[PDB]
Amino acid sequence: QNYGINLPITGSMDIAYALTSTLCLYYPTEAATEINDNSWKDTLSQLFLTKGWPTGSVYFKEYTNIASFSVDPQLYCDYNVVLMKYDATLQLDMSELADLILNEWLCNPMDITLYYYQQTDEANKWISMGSSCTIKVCPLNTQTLGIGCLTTDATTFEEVATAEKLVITDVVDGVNHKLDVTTATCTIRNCKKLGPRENVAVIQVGGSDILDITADPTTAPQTERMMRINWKKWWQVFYTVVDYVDQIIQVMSKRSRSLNSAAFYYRV
Amino acid sequence: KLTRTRLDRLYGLPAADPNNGKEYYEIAGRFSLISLVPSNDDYQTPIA
Repeated sequence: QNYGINLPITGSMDIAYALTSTLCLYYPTEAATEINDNSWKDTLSQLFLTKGWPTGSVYFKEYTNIASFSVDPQLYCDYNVVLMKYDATLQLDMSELADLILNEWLCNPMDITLYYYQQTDEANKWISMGSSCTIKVCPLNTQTLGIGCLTTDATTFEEVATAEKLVITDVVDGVNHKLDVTTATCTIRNCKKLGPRENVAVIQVGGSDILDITADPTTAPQTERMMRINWKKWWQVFYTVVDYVDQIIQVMSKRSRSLNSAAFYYRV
Repeated sequence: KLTRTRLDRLYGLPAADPNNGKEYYEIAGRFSLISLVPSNDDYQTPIA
């Protein structure tokens, strides 16, 4: 059929109109250490079979730490549900991780040794991922000179990060910025927020919900894909998740970029 | 020890022959010099 052309879709209201999934979970290792058991995966598979989803296709992966999970996440699955531990000292980590895994980012590489950079839209954000990222930036006015920092040097820059595992940064629109980062270990990419991603939902296993998904301070909405429950034992959390699997499947859906028909729209 | 003298078991190098077959007493080592150097910065220069 015709692909890549947006066309009108006919419809009606007088015509009477009104599984094979692949589940995946990401959880931190402290849960596995606390449960004191290693055969629990068979129990989870059997319980998922009881609800109705087939076994064998369900995969489980562990991450050593939230920082370890932060650097270069891997998401190849059909319904991603991730359990992220809450803390009162690491709010930015959870915020940036959920923001990165909740929206699609079309990115291009950044060479900060032979170029300058500037923004042109409200979806322009700078994402740095690596083992030791310390972004150093000095703003340049329209005359291509430093304000509050000399272009000749680099130590006098106004930093925005320091050895952060991952850092999302935004800069003032309409001006140039000279950058100097140790590229030998960390990479910086220029990404634009194309649109929402429903393939990944995050459950905040903890207390006070603090997640924000928008770069503008004016609006900090609470999306429906963001779940949050209390916890003392991980088995209770797993039981609650498996009991309400139907609600989680209904609120989520298949990825809006791998429908086998949405080709040449930045995916497939 | 000084021969034909009234004192023996002298301590310290004599002022007559302090070398005794050596020209340079080479001493190799590492030096750290934390100083107050007179230099403002890469500043104090026309911006253009």
